[PDB]
Amino acid sequence: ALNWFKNEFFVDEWNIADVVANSENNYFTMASERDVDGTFKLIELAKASKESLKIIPLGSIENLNYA
Amino acid sequence: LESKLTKLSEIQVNWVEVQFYWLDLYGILGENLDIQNFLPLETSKFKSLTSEYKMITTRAFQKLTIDSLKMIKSSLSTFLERQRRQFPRFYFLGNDDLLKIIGSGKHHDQVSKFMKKMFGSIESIIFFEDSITGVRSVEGEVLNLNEKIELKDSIQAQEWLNILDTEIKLSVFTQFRDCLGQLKDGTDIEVVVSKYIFQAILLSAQVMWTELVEKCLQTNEFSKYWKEVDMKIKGLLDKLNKSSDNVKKKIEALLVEYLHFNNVIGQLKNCSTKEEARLLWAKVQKFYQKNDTLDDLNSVFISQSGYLLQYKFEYIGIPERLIYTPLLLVGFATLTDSLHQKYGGCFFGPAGTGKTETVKAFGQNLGRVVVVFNCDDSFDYQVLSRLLVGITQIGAWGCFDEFNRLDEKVLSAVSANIQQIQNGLQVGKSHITLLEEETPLSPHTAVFITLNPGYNGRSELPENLKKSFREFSMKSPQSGTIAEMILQIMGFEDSKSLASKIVHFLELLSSKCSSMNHYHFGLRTLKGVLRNCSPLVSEFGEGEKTVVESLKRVILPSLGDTDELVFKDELSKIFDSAGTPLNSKAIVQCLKDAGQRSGFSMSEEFLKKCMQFYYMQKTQQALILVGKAGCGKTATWKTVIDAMAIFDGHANVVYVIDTKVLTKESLYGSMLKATLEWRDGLFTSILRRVNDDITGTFKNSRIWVVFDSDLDPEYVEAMNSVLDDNKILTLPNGERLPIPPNFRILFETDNLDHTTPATITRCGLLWFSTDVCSISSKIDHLLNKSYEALELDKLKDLISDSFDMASLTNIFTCSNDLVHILGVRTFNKLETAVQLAVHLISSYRQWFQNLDDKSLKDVITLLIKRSLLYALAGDSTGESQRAFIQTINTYFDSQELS
Amino acid sequence: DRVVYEDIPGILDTVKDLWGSQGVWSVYCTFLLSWFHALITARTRLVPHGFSKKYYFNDCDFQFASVYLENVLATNSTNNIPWAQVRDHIATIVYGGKIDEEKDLEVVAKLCAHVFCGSDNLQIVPGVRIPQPLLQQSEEEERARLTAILSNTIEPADSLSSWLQLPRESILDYERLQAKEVASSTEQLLQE
Ligand SMILES: Nc1ncnc2c1ncn2[C@@H]1O[C@H](COP(=O)(O)OP(=O)(O)OP(=O)(O)O)[C@@H](O)[C@H]1O
Ligand SMILES: Nc1ncnc2c1ncn2[C@@H]1O[C@H](COP(=O)(O)OP(=O)(O)O)[C@@H](O)[C@H]1O
Ligand SMILES: [Mg+2]
Repeated sequence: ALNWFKNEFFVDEWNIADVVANSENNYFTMASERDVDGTFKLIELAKASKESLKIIPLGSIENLNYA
Repeated sequence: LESKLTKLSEIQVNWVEVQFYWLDLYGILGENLDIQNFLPLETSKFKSLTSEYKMITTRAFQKLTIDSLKMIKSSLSTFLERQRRQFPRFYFLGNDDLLKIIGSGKHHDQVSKFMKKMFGSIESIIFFEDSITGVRSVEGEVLNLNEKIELKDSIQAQEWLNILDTEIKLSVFTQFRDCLGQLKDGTDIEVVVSKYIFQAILLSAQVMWTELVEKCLQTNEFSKYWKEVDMKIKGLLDKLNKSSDNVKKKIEALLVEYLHFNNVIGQLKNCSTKEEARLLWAKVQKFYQKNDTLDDLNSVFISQSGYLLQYKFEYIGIPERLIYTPLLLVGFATLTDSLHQKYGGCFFGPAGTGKTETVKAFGQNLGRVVVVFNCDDSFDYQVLSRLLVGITQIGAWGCFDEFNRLDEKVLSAVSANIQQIQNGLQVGKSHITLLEEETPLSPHTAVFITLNPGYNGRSELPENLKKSFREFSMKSPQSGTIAEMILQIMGFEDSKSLASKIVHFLELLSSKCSSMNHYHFGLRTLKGVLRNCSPLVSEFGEGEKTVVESLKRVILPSLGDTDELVFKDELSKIFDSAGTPLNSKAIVQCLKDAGQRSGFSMSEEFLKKCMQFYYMQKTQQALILVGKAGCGKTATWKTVIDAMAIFDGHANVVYVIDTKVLTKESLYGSMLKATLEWRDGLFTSILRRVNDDITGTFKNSRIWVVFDSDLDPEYVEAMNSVLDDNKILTLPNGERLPIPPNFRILFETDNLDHTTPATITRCGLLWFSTDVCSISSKIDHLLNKSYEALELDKLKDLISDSFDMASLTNIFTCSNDLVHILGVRTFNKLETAVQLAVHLISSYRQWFQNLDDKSLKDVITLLIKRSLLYALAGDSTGESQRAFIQTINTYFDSQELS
Repeated sequence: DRVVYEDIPGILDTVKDLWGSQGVWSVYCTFLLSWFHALITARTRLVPHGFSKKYYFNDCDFQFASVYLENVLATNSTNNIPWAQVRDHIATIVYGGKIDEEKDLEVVAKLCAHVFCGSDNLQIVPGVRIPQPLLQQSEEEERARLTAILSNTIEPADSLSSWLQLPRESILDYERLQAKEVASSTEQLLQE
């Protein structure tokens, strides 16, 4: 009964691939709670779109300069 | 001329240091050829320094040089980094040791002292008329190389070090091959165990065991091989009691392995069908061997649950083998699962459960020593990444112990480096780029982390880093199997019942005692009990008496008031009898002599505490002394140190360090971020000074380091690799300073509220439930000390007679009810009273030659009353002081004090 | 642009996602593995009853279980698949490594025994029945058959209770609390 509204009124849903492919913005911000990550989703999306990801974590000055 | 002698000694020490630095400079640039052309400006500076040193030497024969050498030491950093890149194992050495090893143009003897640092399980090198015959292990085992290697006079260190590194692997493989051939010929292992090194015998025995077990699995019979392995175990146990120390260690390790073999065969015999038998055989570790390999060193591979790992054939010596619990086997299985895709094996759980030792046992089963690092907040991104590029070039396995202690920013920053290392290992990349410097990647490298989650002052691993590791939980270890197998190794008659009683008694003590913050009775205390029971077999034998004595000496000193009564009741209930205690006449006499020379009085409780401390430290290396403030910890350990010096004759040096006074950068050290050199701290400086042994007396002297402050966790778990059985101090710069057996650490504190279980279990704790000295004895000792700090005998006698026990105790009990600001117990304030009264009497003695006895006694009593007032009620208001002077007037012919 | 990443709530949706992300026995084993991963991730949400605490199973566990399955299928090619060995390794090493307690190990072993039982008339859920593959089929035909039998499955309203084999009291309590929270929040939001 909770998701009946979503099932009946709305007849379309957007995933990460659609929101990446259907946005004018060149910058995307991704969020999740602790002890879970979606880096593999972005890696899979980049592989499917035939692009290259430069994974650069932050936290140190040398890595900031490289960034 | 004491000042002149001290100045001469300081000048001699400075000249010796300058001579050593100049010798290193001559070895690196002044002696070797084709080496000054690398850096021309540095060559010119070295030539100028050589000219200045020659002029100074001529002037001395008939500070500025040391300063110039220190200044040009910065210009040698690039050359040192290139030298480290030449031989990858030099990454475990500092700049000073690198200069020492590269300046050995023809002596070739300073290399041998560093083998423990570079290799891990090799102590010295055997030399024979300028030719290396073999390498010597730490545990005393002697390895003979396959062929002698001739040394050239103009050869460089790194080339012959590399050929020695390969020769060690070749020799170990040769010994394994002919040992395996001899066991295939049908001989027994009893004659082989006195002929070859331990590693070859172990590997050949494992290969033979898995081949015979697979042959038996081709049928459905298991009884004959089980009986044969049982007879072999009994024969090895018989041979254990009649062999030398090296053979004793080797036989003990082979007996551990054969006990594991018998356990696996017995588990396979109890199967009902063949499917579960095959599953159980696939779950355990197997040691197969290639039959058509043209390369010698890759002919042995390890199979477990369908995954294959390569044997490295690196020398490990005779390490302390571990008992193969089922949890250890499952940990080996998940480590092989993680390493099949070149990930990092990760172990998480409470402290004292066997994580780092499980990783080390896995490495030893894979035939390579595992270098262990102790992470800390000071391990920033550059240092940790330098350690990673150090361990990738060597190919040695890095086990980052206490991975939670890292700062979170470093934890997130090193994720890219760890992912790059994993991807290079998986894709077979020849080179990787870390720190903007392309470095080789040995295919044998791997990383492990062992973190202890859910602690105070510990960071949390981000998920993008946890996805590169594989967490495995070891919350519950198997103490029963470890205790049973170790007690069977030691030679106890009834191992099973005794081990079950030990484990049940430990759990009963854990579950039926007052739950205070330091009553931790897991696996470390059981291992300590067994290690303390090992020396007791000489004078107590293998039986119940040794076990109860070891349990007393290990557990009892860390108990309170009711807890020790509970422990005694449980010891009487669960064990058949309590043995007669040790005679201990010599140590008691030495302790009493030390106390007499130190002014203390030997009561029952203080002597009991001293004896407990002595018997605890006899096996345990690092101790924590816990008690109330002003309880007698310093007096206890100082008296025991003096007693040891009297009894054994070994000189004692004490290096008292206050932990919280100094910052960490001044305690352990700090990487100078300006141009990346290591500046020694204080504890590190002490450790390096005692390791190098310039004076030559530390070989026959004990060294005691006292951390006389609170146990701040940020200061204490920087030493987790020192407190445990690793006995190394893993510096940020890769320096692996070993802990000598005569290097003991004492912790002097008052509370354990903010400490962590990671350091309580590592040290034998000593608890002071109440004060060790009575009031009157303390007053008498303080009076004796004040008299020693200075007719006189009559004055001292009457002063001591004026301190009547009944009146003084009544005054001290009456002083407790007053309201005190800055609350101090009246036990602590007696020093002020004694010193003030003694000083007042000493000040007024100048007019005591012309006074009557009654007047003199009344004056001295008045001064004593005033001192007692101002040292007991000195921190109280006017009304309280008036009440107390009235009380002391009532409680003492004495002159009235208003 | 902002995107919030969360695990897919539906069990059938999770199976479809893991199937779209990816010998015929390898396809059968990875299908059973996707079902097992979806079931255990669905059971992870129920903290008081599904497990003892909050766990986190991600794609790495699925990848390792898939690699172990393909390694066992490749090496043990004599068509006598060691289902007990696969069950023990998956429930102890791969998916049971992160497990700290013992009851959670027991329930993971029970779930793996129900999923990887290795019987021809396998019934993982009361609706869907998966026959074992025959020896005369192609890989593309196998994938088409498994996709077709996945498409015809309909998710009942009590999938959080009936599919996971749990008593309805805990699921009713959890769904009631969640519905109460969301309904109270939307009642507060609707007024103004
Ligand atoms: N057996 C003893 N006989 C005589 N004096 C004693 C005895 N035991 C302790 N004392 C006295 O107790 C006083 C306080 O003890 P001590 O100096 O050992 O404290 P501590 O353990 O260093 O305390 P803290 O570090 O908390 O300040 C000392 O002046 C010492 O002389
Ligand atoms: N067979 C064994 N299995 C597990 N642990 C053992 C065994 N034998 C001895 N131990 C003890 O286990 C301890 C392992 O310490 P560990 O808990 O790994 O430290 P850390 O938590 O810092 O990694 C060692 O101090 C050792 O005394
Ligand atoms: Mg450790």
